[PDB]
Amino acid sequence: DPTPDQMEGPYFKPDSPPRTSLVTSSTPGVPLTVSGYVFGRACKPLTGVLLDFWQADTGGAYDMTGFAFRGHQFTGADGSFTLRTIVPGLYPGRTRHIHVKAQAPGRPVLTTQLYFPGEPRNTTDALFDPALLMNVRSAGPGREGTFDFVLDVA
Ligand SMILES: [Cl-]
Ligand SMILES: [Fe+3]
Repeated sequence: DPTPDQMEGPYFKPDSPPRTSLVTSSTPGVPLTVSGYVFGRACKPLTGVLLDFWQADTGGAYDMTGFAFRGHQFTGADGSFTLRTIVPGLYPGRTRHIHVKAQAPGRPVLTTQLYFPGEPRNTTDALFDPALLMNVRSAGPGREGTFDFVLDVA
């Protein structure tokens, strides 16, 4: 079933730098890598799909002046994507989430959000959707997330 679309929210910024790492070795926060595939119709892993991510910092704050915690990549030849970041903090009124825009070559933009398992605000945030839940395990110093996007596209 194709990845549901959700609100952009207040804090998107166009023209994000191309980067698969949103942090450095001095960024505050609990380490988090989100990786997975983008599939199209009929389980075809999709190549060259744009993935533009953005999230709050460890304290729950979005960077409107710069491009902190903003960065986009393109899925590899085998369909995989990889995002190195830290766990975002709770912005007031929202459950923990990371935003993403996904765009297959020449198709319209999918704007959506990824959620974390076992967040208490999942009971109360109306935007929370199980289809958008990442799988998260505790690898090493920080946490590893996985999610597959499914795009209605051949
Ligand atoms: Cl949950
Ligand atoms: Fe947000």
